[PDB]
Amino acid sequence: KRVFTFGKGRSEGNRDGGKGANLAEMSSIGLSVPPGLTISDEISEGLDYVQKEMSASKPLLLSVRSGAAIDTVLNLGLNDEVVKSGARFAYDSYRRFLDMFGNVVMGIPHSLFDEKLEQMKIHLDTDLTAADLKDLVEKYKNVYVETDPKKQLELAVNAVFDSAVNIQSMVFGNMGNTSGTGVLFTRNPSTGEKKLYGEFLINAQGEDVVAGIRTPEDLGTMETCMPEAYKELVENCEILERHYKDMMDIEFTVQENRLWMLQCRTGKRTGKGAVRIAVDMVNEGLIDTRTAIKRVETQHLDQLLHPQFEDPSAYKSHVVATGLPASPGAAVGQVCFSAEDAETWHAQGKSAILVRTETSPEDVGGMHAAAGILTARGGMTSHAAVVARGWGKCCVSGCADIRVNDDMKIFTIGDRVIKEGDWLSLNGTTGEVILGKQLLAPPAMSNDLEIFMSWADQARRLKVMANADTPNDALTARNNGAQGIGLCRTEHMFFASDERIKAVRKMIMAVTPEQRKVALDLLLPYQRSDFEGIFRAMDGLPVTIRLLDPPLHEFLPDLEHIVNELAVDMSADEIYSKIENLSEVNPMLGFRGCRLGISYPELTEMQVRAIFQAAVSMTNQGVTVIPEIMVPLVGTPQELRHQISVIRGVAANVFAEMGVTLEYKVGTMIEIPRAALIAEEIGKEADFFSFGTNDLTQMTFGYSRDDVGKFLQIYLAQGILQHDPFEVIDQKGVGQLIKMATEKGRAANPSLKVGICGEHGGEPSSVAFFDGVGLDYVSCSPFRVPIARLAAAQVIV
Amino acid sequence: KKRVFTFGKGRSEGNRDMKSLLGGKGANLAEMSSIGLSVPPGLTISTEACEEYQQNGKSLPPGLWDEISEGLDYVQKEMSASLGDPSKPLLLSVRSGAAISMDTVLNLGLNDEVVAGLAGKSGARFAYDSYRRFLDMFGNVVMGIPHSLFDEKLEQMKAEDTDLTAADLKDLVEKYKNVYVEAKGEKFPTDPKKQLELAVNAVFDSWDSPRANKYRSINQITGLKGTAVNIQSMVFGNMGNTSGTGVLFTRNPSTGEKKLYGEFLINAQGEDVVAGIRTPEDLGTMETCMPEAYKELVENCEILERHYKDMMDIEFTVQENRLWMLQCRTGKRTGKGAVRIAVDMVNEGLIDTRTAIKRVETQHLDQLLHPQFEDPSAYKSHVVATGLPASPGAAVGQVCFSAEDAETWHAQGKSAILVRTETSPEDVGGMHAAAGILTARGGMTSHAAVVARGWGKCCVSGCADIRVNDDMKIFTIGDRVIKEGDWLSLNGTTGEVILGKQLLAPPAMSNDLEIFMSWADQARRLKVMANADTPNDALTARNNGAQGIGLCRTEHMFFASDERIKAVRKMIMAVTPEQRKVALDLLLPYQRSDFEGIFRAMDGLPVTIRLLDPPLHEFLPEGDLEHIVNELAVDTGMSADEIYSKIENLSEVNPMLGFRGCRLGISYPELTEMQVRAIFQAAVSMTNQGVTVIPEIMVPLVGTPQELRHQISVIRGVAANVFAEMGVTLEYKVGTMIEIPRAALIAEEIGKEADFFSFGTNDLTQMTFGYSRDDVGKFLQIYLAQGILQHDPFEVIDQKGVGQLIKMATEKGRAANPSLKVGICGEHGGEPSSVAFFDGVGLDYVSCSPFRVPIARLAAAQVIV
Ligand SMILES: [Mg+2]
Ligand SMILES: [Mg+2]
Repeated sequence: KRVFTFGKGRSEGNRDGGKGANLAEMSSIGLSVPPGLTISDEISEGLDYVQKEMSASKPLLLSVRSGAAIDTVLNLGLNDEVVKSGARFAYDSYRRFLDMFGNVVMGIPHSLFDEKLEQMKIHLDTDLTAADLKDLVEKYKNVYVETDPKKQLELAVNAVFDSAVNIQSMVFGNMGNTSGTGVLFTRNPSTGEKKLYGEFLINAQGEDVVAGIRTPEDLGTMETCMPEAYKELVENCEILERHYKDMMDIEFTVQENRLWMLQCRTGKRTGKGAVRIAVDMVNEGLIDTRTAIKRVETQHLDQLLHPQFEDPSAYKSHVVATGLPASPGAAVGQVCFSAEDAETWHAQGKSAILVRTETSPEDVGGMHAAAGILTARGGMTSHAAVVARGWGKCCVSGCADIRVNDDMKIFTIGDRVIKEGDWLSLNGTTGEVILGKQLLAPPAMSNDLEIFMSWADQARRLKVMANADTPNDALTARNNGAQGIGLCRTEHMFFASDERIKAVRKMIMAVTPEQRKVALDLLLPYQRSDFEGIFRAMDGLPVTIRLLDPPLHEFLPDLEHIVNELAVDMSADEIYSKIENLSEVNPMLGFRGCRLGISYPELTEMQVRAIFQAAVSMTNQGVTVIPEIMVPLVGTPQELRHQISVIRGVAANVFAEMGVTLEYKVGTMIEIPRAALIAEEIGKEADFFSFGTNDLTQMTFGYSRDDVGKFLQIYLAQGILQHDPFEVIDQKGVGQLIKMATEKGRAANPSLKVGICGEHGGEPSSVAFFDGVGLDYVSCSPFRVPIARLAAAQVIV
Repeated sequence: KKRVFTFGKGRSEGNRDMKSLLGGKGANLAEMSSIGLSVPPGLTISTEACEEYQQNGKSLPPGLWDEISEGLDYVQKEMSASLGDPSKPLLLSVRSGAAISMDTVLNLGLNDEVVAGLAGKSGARFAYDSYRRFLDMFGNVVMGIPHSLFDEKLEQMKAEDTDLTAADLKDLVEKYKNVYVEAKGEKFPTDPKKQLELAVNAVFDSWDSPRANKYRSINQITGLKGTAVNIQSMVFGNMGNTSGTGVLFTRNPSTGEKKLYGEFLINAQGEDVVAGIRTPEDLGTMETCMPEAYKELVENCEILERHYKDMMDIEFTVQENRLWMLQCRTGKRTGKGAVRIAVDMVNEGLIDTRTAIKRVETQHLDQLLHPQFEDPSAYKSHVVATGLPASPGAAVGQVCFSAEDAETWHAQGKSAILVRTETSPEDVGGMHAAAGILTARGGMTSHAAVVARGWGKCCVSGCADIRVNDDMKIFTIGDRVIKEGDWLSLNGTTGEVILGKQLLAPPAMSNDLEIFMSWADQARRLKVMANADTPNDALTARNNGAQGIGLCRTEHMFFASDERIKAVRKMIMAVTPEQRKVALDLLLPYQRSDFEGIFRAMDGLPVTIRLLDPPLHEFLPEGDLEHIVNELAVDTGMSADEIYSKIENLSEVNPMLGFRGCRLGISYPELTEMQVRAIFQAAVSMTNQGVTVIPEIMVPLVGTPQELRHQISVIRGVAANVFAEMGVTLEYKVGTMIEIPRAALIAEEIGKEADFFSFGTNDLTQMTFGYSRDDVGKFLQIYLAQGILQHDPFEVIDQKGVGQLIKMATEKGRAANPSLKVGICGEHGGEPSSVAFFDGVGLDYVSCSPFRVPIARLAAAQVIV
């Protein structure tokens, strides 16, 4: 009921205390596990089983060990009548029984005992005679005042149970040279090499190996001096790996050439090791590909996709702040306070860590040139984070304990000042901000990562598309495994040059239809060109381009300076009147999305023309183009229907003008709650849906993605929210709308395709949800594609 | 009888149940004749005849004309006139008619012989003009000659219309008759019988024509044989002494007095009174001149009301002492006349109360809820501009250009019309004191419109053709200058801006309105609560029939004085918890006081108070950032740097989705503690004064159960402290707004922890559509014009989308908490079409602003009966 025994060949419990379950199963596979008991009078009944199995209860020294699902007293049960095996060994164990019994159970500090040993000593403990231990025994006895086995255990069990319990027979590693204790991993936890990786200490007690007082030996010397025990250890290691089907971290004790197994748990491993060990164990036939896909956590894969620091622990004393892990990866460079200086420094070969209070669309140039980005404000889904995550570039955002003073070209963290040019390192996986130039780990030249991902690719049901707005980004996406473009944000296709920025600002500020017509035609080349490069890069793959959904305030550059730059790039009155007419109290719910293409169909005409102008031109250059055109911010069937009418109108003109007719698809964003509520009406008129879970989450919760920081931390602290809904998909709420739209849209159009291009498309827990809803694909930024690929597979296998 | 059915005074071969055999019109003529009306005699050729005409090779079936002749003998006999006889001419109209919707030829039977007789009875010019028009219409509708070709003869003659003699028209007639030969090659038929025959054939031919079949095949009119032909005697009121035309309402359309109300002209045609060539007279002059005809008119009017059970608007003609009923439709009426007539017809036993509730339109009722102008038509010559009807009602006062001067003038007894380009929250004081508000910029949802509509105060907004110059104390409409102090009148129902001091209608001795509303109250299922934030407004609400307060917006409870605004700004600008505590203590008295006044006004009724949901930017001073920081330091005492830093920390990109609602009370529970304390301190204080207090505390902008749970914990904590301190324990309820889509998606979880739901369809609609309620105007007009939206979703509830969430939350919450009460306090609560929807969903009540309560009351009743 309460006590669970285990011994040679027998085992009441199984692997399904944390140790009690492992000791039981490890004992049932026939290994030399010292017999013992596992508490959940009964300890007496079990003590009879452990007694008979050991032929002692003929002294029987015991040990008590604590063990939870998620300290140890050794050599208990020894008195003067208890003390066959050797005097030095006995008195040594006795002296250790007094120290460990008094520190763990009684409560006397170990310092008071080390004082007596230091006073007695000689230069080494191994030089002490048996008589010296006798004197040390008496000295330890005097420390108590300054005996019954049954009571020793009672007080030992009560003490261990203060903060389940395990009592086991004693195997002695302190009998002499042919005895000891050791630890190992069955394979290298850093590199994954299939070679025993551990230590061993002759003539010492359990934790003396790792205690550090003495220096352990290498396993290679155990093979030389103790071949019988090492021969059985090798066999036992391959035994444990063969049973659990995984690399192991074990504890073992040798008692006069008699190998005893004590503890064994699954080995914690690095990203490199997780993959190499997974790949090898597959080649070895040990595990199938299903299990292998489970053995590499998304955090493992994430480590192998970006640069890493050699040893995070080795710089803990240099961390000056901790922010949000906006985009994973390590970065090292010199402090910089402006995007302009980043591009300049990068052009010269200097690595720049861009540090700012906040990034604007103007800084996209310098953000791409910086090795890493550090921002004081903004969340994980902020603009800087998405762009950084898409580039696989290190970013630490929301560093609240930093104040930037761009005028004085310095930033402070409390009372410390870090000046421009000082070397700074960022850890985008942990958010740590470290002073100085820290070590990077070397990239893996492993073909293993490629092989492993091919298993996940062949295993996943979901396709993984990419969110890329430029030809170069689209190429990177395909290199990372993207099966197409799920979202090309057309509004984000004018950041490159002053030429492009001037064109957009001409369109935004346009007042007369003559002014707008000039701008839309001036934009046509940029769209057709940029759209052209993507089609060929994704040759043979679907490309979903979305109509403009601009943040009007974002395209704007003192009020006079703003108006000044616009006139350079119309009359002062036209600009002042237009700035007044464009300002919105809540632009996130204002004049954007398809509301823009509907009010001004000439704008949608240019884009659609530029798309087919590029599609036909590239098809004529041998490219297989599979284009899709998607409408943003739809809430009614009329909105989509209205825009589709324009698309097909341009389709007729384009195909006839160029003498080539292409098949194309037309679809809609599902990022408005209403769109999902009447999705059966939209499904009839749409070829595909793509959930925009950024806006949808915002509309469902009423959370302004910009201003949510005012209270998200309080909501998280008080259990109101279990996650940032902008990071982890809300299954109860947002997910209900997703299921609704998916089921409704497919019931109306069985050939409907359904995807997700919101930021949750790249979040593992959300990917598993999308797979459950039965979505056809997910779409995420380029450097998140491999994560979604593995996530899309782990939920399947 | 078989194919030809005669009708007219004393004759009715058909009946009302023959809409498909006769025409729709042919069936009405048959019914009007049976109920005893003075119908000019005529005959209806059935649709069977048309079908036989189509199946007989586009020729009149045998034996049909002899029936048409027998029916002609009736009309001739009844009228003592004959086709073609100039001594006693008979002229016919020919109207087509099917069973439902799908041209007329007048004065058929007219030729050179007949016209001479018509000239002897009606006048030479009139006879030859009618002959002219007949040639045109008959030549076009029956012969196929376009009117465009006839206008050539007239233009050519006029070269060598109302300024043309009769001798000229007799010649112009000759030109028209030549158009027959010069176009169709054949001659104008002079025999009346031949004209009719041709007219009948042309009607049956018009049935199977293209465009005509396109209308049926496109729309898909199931099961239609053909058109009937309605041939009716013409009748003239310009035939001398004993003739005339008139119009009337069977009751006064302005007052509802049961008394014929109309005009009458002796020896004139219907269009003669419209053109205004002569001035009509009172029906009394008819009772004197033609006592018999008038006596017959009184009997016809009594038949009309008896048959139609309503007041009627008619056209009648007296031809030679014989009264003829030509037209009649339900008479339009004012609100005052709508109610009185409805009440009188109930007392009269002519209709029951169920019908009466359907007769008074919500728009009728609204006229009686605000001041009115005595006679709108009488000031058309003074209208200088028209804006948007932001808030209905009349207003009259002297022009003023600042909210400050409005309060001053009001305090002195002067009626002030506040004129501005735009109102800001600073102007609430003067806007409340102004008789009416006029703004040059802004839409129906603009600041002036929202605030004015809530007060039931007249407002005309968006008057784009006015420019206000408050410095020079003038505003202009083109070249006209309207100076400060000039008398101006506003019509917030029509948007009219009228110069001068116009007359107001006298107050009503309206016991009828009270009686009528008691019928609607006894009929409606929904309760109607009120949205009021002040004691007076809550008192106003109850006087207007409110059964309680469905929503008291606490954020709207500090516009009254500088003291209160200074207090709020101290809370907003608070940095340290010590600063905030000081501010909250300054607010506690104002909250407790107002809650006492509200509770006392609603003695015995439920009062739902909502926790703060403030627009932070709204409480900040207007003007340039420098002036704001200066004014805040004065009110707060903080340094210029502290204020600049705080304003920066308060700014939000999208405040409507930002740090507001319950997110504020959760982050700062001391705020919720102050409010809740003020509530129960007031509840007990009023309870000790004999007031029955039924308080409810509502949480705003809830999207999760934890948010509501968190705040309820605070409510119950303060309730215990207050009750213990004051030695009195009151029962209270705690509930939530359902104005976030997620709240409805997981409403089963929130229902377990809420006593009531109140749908906030303003935010809910906004979140559902993604429409910024402020900035939606950027594109709403285009969406409405292009059929994208059928309505402004902020005005009419979106049943497919927002309504789906309402049904969801209502059903989920009640399944989780059977004792849950469900209401609606969004602006749709006062919109008739939305009220009917809420009744269908099974909501328990609607809540709307005070002066909209009577509207929701009537609406809640009209959807039931
Ligand atoms: Mg979006
Ligand atoms: Mg609200």
